[PDB]
Amino acid sequence: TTALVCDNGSGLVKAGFAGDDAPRAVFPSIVGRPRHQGVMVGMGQKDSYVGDEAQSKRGILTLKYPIEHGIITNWDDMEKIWHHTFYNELRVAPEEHPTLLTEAPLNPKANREKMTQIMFETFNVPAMYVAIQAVLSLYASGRTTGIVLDSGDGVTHNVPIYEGYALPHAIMRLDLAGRDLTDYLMKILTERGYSFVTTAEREIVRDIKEKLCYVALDFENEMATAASSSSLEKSYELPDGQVITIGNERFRCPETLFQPSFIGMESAGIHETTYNSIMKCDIDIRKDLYANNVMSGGTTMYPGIADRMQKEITALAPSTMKIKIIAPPERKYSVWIGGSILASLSTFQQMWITKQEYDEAGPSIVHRKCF
Amino acid sequence: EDSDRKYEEVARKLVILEGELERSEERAEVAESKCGDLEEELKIVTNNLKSLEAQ
Amino acid sequence: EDSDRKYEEVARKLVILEGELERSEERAEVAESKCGDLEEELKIVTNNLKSLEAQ
Amino acid sequence: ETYLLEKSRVTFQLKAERSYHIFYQIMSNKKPDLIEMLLITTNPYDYAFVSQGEITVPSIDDQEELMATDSAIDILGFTSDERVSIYKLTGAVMHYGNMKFKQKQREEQAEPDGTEVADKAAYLQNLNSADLLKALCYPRVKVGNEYVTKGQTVQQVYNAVGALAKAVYEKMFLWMVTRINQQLDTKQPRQYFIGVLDIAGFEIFDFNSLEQLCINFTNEKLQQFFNHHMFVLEQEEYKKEGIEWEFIDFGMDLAACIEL
Ligand SMILES: Nc1ncnc2c1ncn2[C@@H]1O[C@H](COP(=O)(O)OP(=O)(O)O)[C@@H](O)[C@H]1O
Repeated sequence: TTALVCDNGSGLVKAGFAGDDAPRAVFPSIVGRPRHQGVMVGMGQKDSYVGDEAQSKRGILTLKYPIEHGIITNWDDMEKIWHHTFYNELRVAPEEHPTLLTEAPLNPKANREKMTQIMFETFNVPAMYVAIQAVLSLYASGRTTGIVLDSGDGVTHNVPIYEGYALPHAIMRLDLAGRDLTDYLMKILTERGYSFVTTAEREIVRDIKEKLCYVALDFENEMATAASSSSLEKSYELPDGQVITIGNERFRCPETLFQPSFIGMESAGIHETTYNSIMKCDIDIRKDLYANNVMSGGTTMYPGIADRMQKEITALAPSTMKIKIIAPPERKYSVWIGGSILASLSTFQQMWITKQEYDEAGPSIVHRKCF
Repeated sequence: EDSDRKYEEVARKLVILEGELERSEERAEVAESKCGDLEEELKIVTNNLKSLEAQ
Repeated sequence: EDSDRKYEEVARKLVILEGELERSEERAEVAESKCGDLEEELKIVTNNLKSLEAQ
Repeated sequence: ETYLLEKSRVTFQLKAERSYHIFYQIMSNKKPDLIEMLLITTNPYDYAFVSQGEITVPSIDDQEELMATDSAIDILGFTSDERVSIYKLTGAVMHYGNMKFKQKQREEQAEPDGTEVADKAAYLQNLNSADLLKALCYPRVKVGNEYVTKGQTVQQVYNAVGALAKAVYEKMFLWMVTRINQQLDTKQPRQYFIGVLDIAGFEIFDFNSLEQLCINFTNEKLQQFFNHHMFVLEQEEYKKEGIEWEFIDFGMDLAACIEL
């Protein structure tokens, strides 16, 4: 029968059926709980909203992403998320549906293990499987080589793949992603007098980021420009009027990805980790990797990021190498798309982990090549 | 690249300019609906006051 | 040249939809100020209505 | 009933054959009213969808067949606009072949070069041409509760327009069959019918291909069907004959070739 494809991620859960063309249901992966007491009896307010319901009730809740950096921390909220997904976003009995799950590379093995265990016990699926987000993102782009730079909301990894082989020793995980950019924007928005501190208005700041920010092809020139003119200022209306304006911030915020020092991190910028991951790979395959820098994830959706990225990684690589950056216009869902593609295969229909097999071998089976 | 990003920037400016000029006519026409119904009730209340002006 | 031609095109778009937002906004806001005027006038006539309703 | 109408003919055929009749029929100039109206020329080698095999056949000309099938239409429940629509749709099917696309220099995204044939095909359906080519090379899919615009490479766009022509042609076929069976019914309350069914036989050649395999598979299914039917009838007759023989089902030997 049909297989389910749930790509948890941070920030956004996106689920759907295998073989489809886009995830049917997409909603924020948050759980909210009221923080006042409530006085109208008979209102029968439930105790914890979830997803878009919580995103709408923001004003009186306290939101808590149950995934911090690709890792699951609050398992009960994660189970709530999954249950709500299956029973309200898809209206499907999970007992008769093999499900595909994704996770970043270099994660605590206990995370993936407990994931499998809960899947088989609570929801009682017939089978399941856990895949690496970057592999799926490559599947969705019709490639079979090239490095992929996924950057979701919590984590950011490069996975150089060549001819269908993955070179694990060159995988580069980095814990700077959309949530960190949101926080840095919250911080630098203070220097204009705007103060957002609540877990609700963090979402407001996230929207401001998704709408007004962009990468600057040359940081110093854009800084000097915004200093001289005012053609960069754009306004924005909060949920209660009181329009605000931001200038420098629009490109100072996403610049972090190239200068992580802005938030005190010590690692090297996105372009640098990419080039390093290339150089760690064998010399015979470096030209193709140069030519196939795939991108995915919502954080790679800033206006201008591909051009700046090409500029930098060109400055780093030799001159006689052709740099190209595959940035599709729907790359936000590339992981889910690739997951659907893979789950829809038939040469894949014998890689699942059957519930019988799990009962036989216990959750330790996941790390085994039933991967 | 200059021409490229320039046209891309101004195209985004155009798409937002459209995203606002669309409901430009909307908040124009709601104003006119208000004018109309307000003049209507104006006439109604002017008739009623005059009818009550009798004695 | 292609992007420059379409860039001047979308620049025509810029100027026209900008000016259009401007004068649609002006028309709207003057009509709505007039509407609030007629609103307080309706309030006046309703005051008169009640004073007459005092028989 | 029409069943398993072949699809790939409309855009591909091997060297030793051609596309369906109607195309070359219109190419035959017994009435240049269409040739002018459908904006097509007379040389079939000008249209790639139909020009990959043998165009003119040394058995029958296509001129007479034009008015033959025209009358065949007329005597049935067809209006005139219906027929001009059929002709325009066939002409657009023919036109799609010449739509050209070129990769952008800084990407793999496809884009159009000349809107000429685009203009022709779009006018032939009374819808904007720029909009058509845009919605070919910039589709968008419903994700969650909004839309995102997928990307397209040239090859992808060619496959898209091929599937488009194929689908519109097969839909034309199925609905004209619908209209035919709509004009021919008699309103008496009816019951159990009879089945008259022809089909392409087990046609094997010196150089097989996809369609040949599909036809052979259909015939496999039919052979197993009637094998099992003869099995049940013939065998299960002899229950009364105080003896049974060949206790296995008879369709269960074609199953080996079907499952494969
Ligand atoms: N248009 C945009 N510009 C910049 N950042 C965006 C945009 N849209 C979404 N994002 C960021 O990307 C994140 C979504 O990425 P996603 O692929 O959902 O991550 P995950 O794979 O962890 O679910 C959001 O948290 C948001 O901050």
